[PDB]
This record gives sequence, C-alpha cells and structure tokens, in this order.
Amino acid sequence: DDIYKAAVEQLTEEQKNEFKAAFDIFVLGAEDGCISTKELGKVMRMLGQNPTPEELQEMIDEVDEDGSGTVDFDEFLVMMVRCMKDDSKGKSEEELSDLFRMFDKNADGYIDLDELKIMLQATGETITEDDIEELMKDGDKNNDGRIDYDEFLEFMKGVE
Amino acid sequence: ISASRKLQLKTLLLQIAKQELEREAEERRGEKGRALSTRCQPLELAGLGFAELQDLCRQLHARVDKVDEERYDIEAKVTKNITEIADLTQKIFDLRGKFKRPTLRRVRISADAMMQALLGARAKES
Amino acid sequence: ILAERRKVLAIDHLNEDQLREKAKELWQSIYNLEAEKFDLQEKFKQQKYEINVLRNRINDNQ
Amino acid sequence: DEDETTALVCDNGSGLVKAGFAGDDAPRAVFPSIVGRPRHQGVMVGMGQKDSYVGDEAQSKRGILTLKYPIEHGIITNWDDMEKIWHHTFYNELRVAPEEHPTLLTEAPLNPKANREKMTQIMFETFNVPAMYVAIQAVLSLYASGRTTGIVLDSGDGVTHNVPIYEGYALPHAIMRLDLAGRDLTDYLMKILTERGYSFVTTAEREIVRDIKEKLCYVALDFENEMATAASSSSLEKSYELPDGQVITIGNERFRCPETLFQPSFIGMESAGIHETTYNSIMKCDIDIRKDLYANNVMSGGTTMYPGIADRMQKEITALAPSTMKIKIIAPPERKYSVWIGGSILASLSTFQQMWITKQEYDEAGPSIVHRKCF
Amino acid sequence: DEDETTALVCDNGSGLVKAGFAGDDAPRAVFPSIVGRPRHQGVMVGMGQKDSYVGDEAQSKRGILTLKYPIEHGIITNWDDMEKIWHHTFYNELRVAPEEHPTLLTEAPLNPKANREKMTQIMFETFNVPAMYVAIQAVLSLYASGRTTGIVLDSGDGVTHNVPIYEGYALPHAIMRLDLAGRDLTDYLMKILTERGYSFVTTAEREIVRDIKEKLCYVALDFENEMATAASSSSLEKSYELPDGQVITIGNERFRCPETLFQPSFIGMESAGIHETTYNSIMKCDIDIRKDLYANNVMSGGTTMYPGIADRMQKEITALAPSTMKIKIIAPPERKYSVWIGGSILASLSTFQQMWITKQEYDEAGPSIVHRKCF
Repeated sequence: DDIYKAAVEQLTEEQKNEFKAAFDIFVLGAEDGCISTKELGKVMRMLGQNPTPEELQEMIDEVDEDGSGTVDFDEFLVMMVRCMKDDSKGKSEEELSDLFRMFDKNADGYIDLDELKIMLQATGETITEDDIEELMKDGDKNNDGRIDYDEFLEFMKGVE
Repeated sequence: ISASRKLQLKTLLLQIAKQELEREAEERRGEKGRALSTRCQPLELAGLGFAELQDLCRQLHARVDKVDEERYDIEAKVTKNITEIADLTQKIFDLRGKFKRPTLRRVRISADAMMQALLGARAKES
Repeated sequence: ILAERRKVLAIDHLNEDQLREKAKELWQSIYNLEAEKFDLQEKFKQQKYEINVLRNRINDNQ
Repeated sequence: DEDETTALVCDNGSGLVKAGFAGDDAPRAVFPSIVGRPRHQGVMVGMGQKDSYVGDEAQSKRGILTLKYPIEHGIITNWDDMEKIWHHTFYNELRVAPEEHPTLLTEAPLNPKANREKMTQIMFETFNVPAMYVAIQAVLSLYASGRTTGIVLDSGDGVTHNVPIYEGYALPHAIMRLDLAGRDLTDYLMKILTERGYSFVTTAEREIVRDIKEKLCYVALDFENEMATAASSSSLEKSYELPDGQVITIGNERFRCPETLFQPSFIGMESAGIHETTYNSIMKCDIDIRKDLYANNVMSGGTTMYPGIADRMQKEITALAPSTMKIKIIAPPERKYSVWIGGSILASLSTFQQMWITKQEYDEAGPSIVHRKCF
Repeated sequence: DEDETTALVCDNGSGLVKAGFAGDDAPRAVFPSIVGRPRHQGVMVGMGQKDSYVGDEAQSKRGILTLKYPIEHGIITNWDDMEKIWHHTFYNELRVAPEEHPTLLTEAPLNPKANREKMTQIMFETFNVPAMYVAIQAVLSLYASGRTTGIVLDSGDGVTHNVPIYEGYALPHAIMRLDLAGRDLTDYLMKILTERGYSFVTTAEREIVRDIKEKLCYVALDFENEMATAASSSSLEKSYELPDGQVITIGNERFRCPETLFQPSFIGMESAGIHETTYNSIMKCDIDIRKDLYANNVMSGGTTMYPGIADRMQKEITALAPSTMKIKIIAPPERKYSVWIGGSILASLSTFQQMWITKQEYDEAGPSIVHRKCF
C-alpha cells in the first residue's frame, strides 16, 4: 500500500480535514462508528448507487489488514486515494527483467543477498540490511536468499 | 515507519536497477565500439595499385559475405532464444497461472466525480 | 542465400578510384555486419542468462 | 469509468439480455428480451404512450401491454425488435454508442447460422460497430469458471445445449441439445397451479408464474421423498405474494416444475433429461477425455440457481457413471451470468484481438462472414 | 550438464527411444517414439495449443491427439518426427548438447542401409555431433549380458533379427530376419478383445491395449494346457482398469496374443516362429559352432519378459535339438534395456575409440561412410 500510503501522504492537511468531515457524514447511524455494511449502503444511496452485499463485504474485509471487520477512517483514506489512482503503469515483467539481470549481478538467475544488498544500498534512501533481508524474503518467495525472476516480478509487480 | 518511505525505497530500487541496466548496457556498448573498430579497421586507400585494389575489393567482398553470414547465424540463434524465452514464459505463466489472468475493474471510478457529487462546497481539494 | 547476401562485385570497369570506392564500401558493409553480429551476441547472452532463469522458474513451476 | 474503446459485451437469450462493458465482472444491467405493445384502446390524450416498450420499460408498463420475446429456443426470430432491445441497452442504460466500440455477441455451438448472421448484420448496419465477433457460450462459461475442460450444461430459458470441451477443443459429436428449458418449466407450473385453483394464462399472469418459479423452486435432490411429504402436508408449502395482494401456496408443485428437467415428458419432450445429456456428452468422448469431463461438469445457464440442483445433478451423473471414477460439479457464483463474464474475459484477451471481424471485412463480404471467421 | 565429453547413447525403436549418456547402466529416460497431433477443432481462445506434441507430451495429451510412430519394424520412415523426438530428448530431458559429445545409435544389422546412412547424416548435419557410430543390436545385448557368443533373439516391438554370433563374429548365412513383433501382437489382442465385447480402435484405445498386454499377458510354458484351462475357467482371468472407471477382464486372450510369437499364423504371417528361427540360426552354423550357440540362446529387448518365455524357448529349442547338446537361455534382468546398456559399454570401450566416425571423416567421405566405418 506504499503507493497509496504515499498517496494519502501526498494529501495536504486540508484534504485530510475534508475527508474527516466526509467520514463524519459517512457514519450517520453507525453502530460501529466506522464504515460497516450499513455505512457503505447509506453513503452509496446518498448518490444513488445500488451495489451487491458481497462486493460490499469484499471491500470491507480487503482494506481491513488486521481483521477488524470494518473500514476505519484510515482505510477510508486508503479507498479515497484509491479511486484517484496515483501509481501509474506498475513497471513490470520486461522492465523487471531489465532490472533483474542487474539485481542478479551473478548472471545466474537469482538475486543473491550481496546482490540485492548492493542494489538497495545504491537506492540513496535510508538503507538497512533488514531492507535487504526482508526484500529478499518478499521477493524470494522461497526465502532461500535468492530472488528468482518470477520472484522478482511479484517482488516488483505494480510498484510505481 | 511511514510506508511513503517504503514507496520511495522501492521506486529508488526500480530507478537504481534501471541505472544498473544502464551500466551493463554501457559495458556492452563500449565493448561493441571497441570490438567494432577492431572487427573492421578503417581502410587505407591511397597509393594502392589497380590490380592490388581489385584484390582488396575481392577480399573485402568475401569478408562482407562472411560477416553477413556470421551475424545471420547469431541472428538465427537470437530468434531461437526469442522463441525460447516467449514459450518458456508462456509455460511458466501457465503453471504460474490458469488463475492469473489480469482483470480490469471500473468500480475504480475516479474519486473526484463522486467526491464532488457528494460533498459539493467542501470537496475542493480532491 | 549465402550466395545472395554474397553481393555482386564488379571491379573490372572500375578504374583505380572506383576500386578504392568499392573496397571502402565493402569495408563499411563488413563493419555493419560485425555490428549486427555483436548486437545479436549481446542479445543471445542476455537470452541465455534469462533462459537460465527461465529453467530455474520451470523447476520452480514444475 | 470508461476512458478506453473497450469492447461492449451482450448475451442475448430467449429469457434475458445481460449487458455491460468488457473489463467489468458483471453486466451493468440485465434487460429482459421483451418488446411490449399496448393491447387496449386509448381514451385520454396527451398521455405520451409508445408504439412499443423495451426491456424494463416493457415490464414496468405491462399492465396493458402484451409482452413478446424476439428470441426463442436459442435464436433471434425478430431482429428488428432486437435492434430496439440493443438500442436501449447501449444508448439509454450503458449510454454508449457501439460506433466507437467493438461488440461481442454470443451463441450456442450448433446454433442455426442465421442467429450469428443477424447479430453481425444489425450491429454493423444499424449501429455501425467498427468490429464484431460472435462467441460460443460454452467458451465463455468455461472462462468464467476457470476451466478449459468440462461439460457445459447450460439450461437457460429456451434451450439446453450440452457441450463437452477438452483442452479448449469442442467435441461436436458429443453435443446433445434438448428442447427443454426454463420457459417450459414455467408452462408446466402454470398447468399444475391451475389444478390448485390458480389459473394463469395472460402476460401479467405468465410473468407472475415465472417469478414464482424463480423464488420458490428447490428442485429436490430426492424428488420421491419430497413428493411423498410435500404432497401430503402443508408444512412443506411456501406462500407466494401476488401483485394484487393474493396469496398462492405451492407444495409438491414447487419442485414438480424443475422435475421436468429430469422427466421431460412432463412438457411433451422426448428426452432423458439434463443429467443424462450431461452424461452422454461425457460418454461420446474418448476414454482419456472422459475422466476430466466427469471431474468437471460445468454449470451454466439459469437452472443452476435452484437451492439443491448441484446435488440433484451430482447424484444423477454419479448414478449413471462407472464406479471408482470421481464425479464432480463446478457451480460458481458466476451462475446465470457466466456467459457475460466469459464475454468480458474473451473481449479483453490480447489473444482475441485478431479474431474480430472488422467493419471493412464485413462490408466486403456481408454477414455470412461470421460463419467463416468466428467458429 | 555432463562434466565430460562422454558419448551419448540412444536406442531408437518402434516403441520407445531409450536414452542417456555412455558410462551409465541405464537410460535417463525412455522417450516413446511418438509424435501426436490434435484431431479436433479448437473452440476456446488463449488456450495455447501446438500443432504437435512429442514423446511423453504426446501421450500426456493423447485424449484429443492422434498418435503415430515414425519407425516401421526398425526403420525410420518419418524423419521430421524423429528430429522432434531427438531434439526433445537432448534439449529438454537429457539436458544434452550433442555438439560437444560423440553419439552412438543402434540398429538391426538386417535393416536397409538407408536408415544407418540417414541416422549418421542427422546427427552430423542437424545436431552437429563431433562423431558417430551406429551399432548392431545383437552385439549390444551380448555386451550388456557379458557374452561373446549366442543367438540373439529380440522379439521386440518392431523386428526380430535372429542373429547368431560366435567369438564376436557374425555368422550371416544363419540369420533369420523376421517380420513379427509386439506391434503385431497388440493388433491381434485388439481383435480378440473385440470378440469379448471391448472394441479398441482409436489412439487412446490402442495405447490401452498395449498397456493391457504389458501388464496382463504371458506366453505360457505349455500353450495348450493354459488354453484349455483358461477357456474352461474364470480362475485364469485377470482384470484391468480402463481410464474411465470401466473394467475389462481377459481370459485365454491373455496368452493367445503372446502366442503369436511362437505361432505367426495367428496374424496371417508366414513364419517358422521365434523358437524355430532361433533354432535355425543355431542349426545353420557349422557343426563345431552349434554346441556353443545351443548353450547361449541370448535374449534382447522386450517380450522376453513374458512369463513362461525363457522356459518355453529353452524347451522349444531342446525339442528340436540333437541329444547330448545342452540348451540354455541367457535371460538377464538387463532385459528390455540391454541394447541401450550395450551401447554405453561399447561407446566407452578403449578398443572402440577408433571405431567412431569423426565429423571430418564424415564431411570428406559423405553419408556412405557408415557402410565402411560402422557395419
């Protein structure tokens, strides 16, 4: 969600206050005070849309990362910056191959730990070796210490 | 930590792997330039006699033909490896799929429209 | 086809000057075919690497 | 939002038309295949009043309209009425002009060619669509379900097609179409409800019985046990509310309507039923195909929405099938809408763009072109 | 993937190609000599689907493929299909690059020269092998078995060569080339299984019958005793599971099929039978040779795996043989694999290193070189 977490961080304090007032209007009659089923229903009929309940529960539980079962104001901001889409084009498999031949400096087929290590250290932002290890584990779905090609794709698919 | 920092880290990984593609391409192109100056050195045309010029033309024409055929062989190899990459990626994406067909959604309608239609006078920033 | 990319070489009617011209143009053609050869070699090397990775995924995919 | 010339997708059956834009996961709206016409003499003036009403208009004003269906038993019989159904579908509710979008229409594998030819002709000549394709409903059902292999048992409103597909290939010698469908089930229900004292024959009445069927029928995995009790006690009757405040209760008749799908003689059809046609499509395929078709009976069409049909079908096929073999049913939520969903999947595939008939190809060849290029 | 330029060994039969590298005691894999082709029209879009499938691909997708073999009784007649089989073998499964390895192929010594010349040509011209040798199957089984003398009886899928070898020498006047093998036995079984009510015609069915024979059949030490018993009682039946859950039981057909090897008249062939051809290969050799060939009746290839065959062949020759002579069958576990194994041994012998045709010798000599360098 780093894409739309930057998106909400791309918002100004004025946009956050507007969305807070929109959340205030959102939960009129809320048992949870958050965006549960009836909140989505009433704010959708506020404009005149008629969605299905299964889509509604899907949107509720998906943006619910912890398992809270409802959409909180933070998840509300996430869906607000979702429909105004920011992360364009999600550079992908072919670009990711151009990137992966590099990432795998060994020219073998897997991004070794020192290889992704140098790759991150060269990024310019705050680079820990925890970055290297965890981006390994998330790229290298095998967690073997070596990110395969497809492992690098799902490692970097959709990433702006 | 802020996940905007995480976006910055990942997009910098993308740009940096792009610059690593650039450095590898720079290696390959410098190799190409040097190996091209040596693969085919600039000729010296002055002073060479008539029959000697015809012999040199025969030599350079045979070399035209041969290096043409050689780059043609490397081209056939490249075509085989293109077919290979495409078909192995197809196979994998099938084993990595049969459920991985990309879907588009248009419930993801631009937030600005409903933002306006809902809030009016206060929906000015988004 | 090797015979077709074997161009026609006519150097009898050419005096010394057009002989120089034909020699230099054949040299330049050599240079360009060396260029395509090197580019296809780089592509084939990147291809063999990516195919190492592809068979890695194949082992991962099957 | 639609900011791209996406193909439009519409499934036009004898029942209802599913329509939306390629790339969505559902039709935006379902428009019944109905053209309504007033059947009474007017007395007031300045009342508006159309020559004909379509789709939902036809049903909303139905109190004085006769409602006709342009599509019957899988084919278009009236394409001038379909031009109006489509005009409304595209311009009033989807609010899109096909002139700027390719359009995907669908049909059964052995459907008479006139259906695909008229679908092609109307979209190219009255809508000026830049491209057309007529797809096979069985493909689309498999695409929606995540399958390449299985028996597509598509009982809809006017026809059951029954077509086996293996690795994406049709096995046409193993297709067993039946004149057995939801429209006949409605008629069977009207006759048995007449026996109960509720005689339904007019358009408004025919539409009510169809609505009863959709809400009350449960088919019965074990119909003999259900008729023994349902015909003996009011405890298994369900009350249905009619538009004028009347209540009808329905007992064994509640499942006798669907029972026709297993006993087609109920509506005068000579057939072994839907479970046997599913089975025969498997049996006419080679034995190294059959194992995959047994494990993948694919539910499509609308009869697949009874609360108990998946069990009624698995029980019947496994009863007909050899022992040892695993007989399974694929019955996803993409029920009743799997063709439309598959349509969106097909229309959006990169591997499908070369399959479009372009307007230029159409203008040069005429509508018969669809018979040569699509399948 | 090998760390040495070891010779490659491939035994290309009408059945399967056994392949691996020299120095091992087994092929890495067996690659059925099959190229499959779809026999149906595709309906779904984006299904991949190739024009042809090879080896194990051809069998795995066989439900909708027609499957054909490129080899007819030991001779390759379809070279396009063998290039696909060989390419698949080296490229995908053996993980071999022939350009870096000598290659040894095998063949019956009695087959047309066209096959040995063309196999030499393809490895040098299509696969760019640095060296070639085509070896004799009589020789190869004898090396694998630890023998220098004997009658080698293949009774394979394609051909029976019946070749006597003494002290490493061929005795050609005593050779009985026989047009009888497992491919004929299989067709016979399909006809007698038809008599039982199970009709096997199409590819899936042909592959099933070949599987039935391989798992259920035997020759019988004494045919008539098994015949009379199997024809009289169910205690001699054996079952087989068909892929769709149906089953078949087989009675005297279980041995009537294999019996054709001893009685070729069962399929309309004019032949002495494998026990007489073996006998005649011993009998036609010189009087001081006969004793050594009687004591060395050598098995090669498949079908030599049938219950009762090693005991039956020894009895059948004994019954024809003079007294005093001791008759013995050499029937090692290296059965069905001894020709490939012999190739591994032969390719690796120090005494054979100069028997290899090099690329330079081939290019100067032309394809006829196989006649001067191999056999």
